[PDB]
Amino acid sequence: EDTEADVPVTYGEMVLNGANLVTALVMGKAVRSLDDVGRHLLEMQEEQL
Amino acid sequence: DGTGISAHRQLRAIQQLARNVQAVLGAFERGTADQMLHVLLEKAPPLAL
Amino acid sequence: PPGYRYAAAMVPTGSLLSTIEVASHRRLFDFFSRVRSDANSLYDVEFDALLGSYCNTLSLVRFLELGLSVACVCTKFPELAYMNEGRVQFEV
Repeated sequence: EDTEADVPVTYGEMVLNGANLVTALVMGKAVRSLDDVGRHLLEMQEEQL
Repeated sequence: DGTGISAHRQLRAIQQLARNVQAVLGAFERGTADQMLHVLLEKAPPLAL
Repeated sequence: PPGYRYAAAMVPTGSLLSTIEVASHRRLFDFFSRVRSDANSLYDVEFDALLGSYCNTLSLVRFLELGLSVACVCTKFPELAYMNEGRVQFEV
């Protein structure tokens, strides 16, 4: 049917920099999305979901 | 308590209800389409007869 | 399970005011190590990870989302537990 297909170009991505890097050096346990997992728990602490 | 654990532990129990109530409310429209087939099968005779 | 975490000691909590021979009393400590000028295991870094939060989604399906609701005549009573014997007459 078709000979062309749009395929994404950017290949990653994971960034250990930020507050995630502190948990790696200090705690030895590190969640990949902890930059914003700790964010959403604070608004889920507030009003109905 | 007044701690942050107490505000967090409610969400483990409150969202436990919200996942659990949807099962029971979701069960009933299944039970409509369930009990409709069991009556229609007892109404319906096969083709060749 | 590593010992005292080296990245924590890189930014100290509060400074000590007394330097004493440490190896005199050991058993007032919990975990202890003697480091000759720079030891070999001081540069160890290990960690673990949790990757992803994946859940099911309960398919909330109304009965009118289905089209077997053609073959039904659905009217709801506010009270059916008070009815004993209902019936409908048919005339042809």
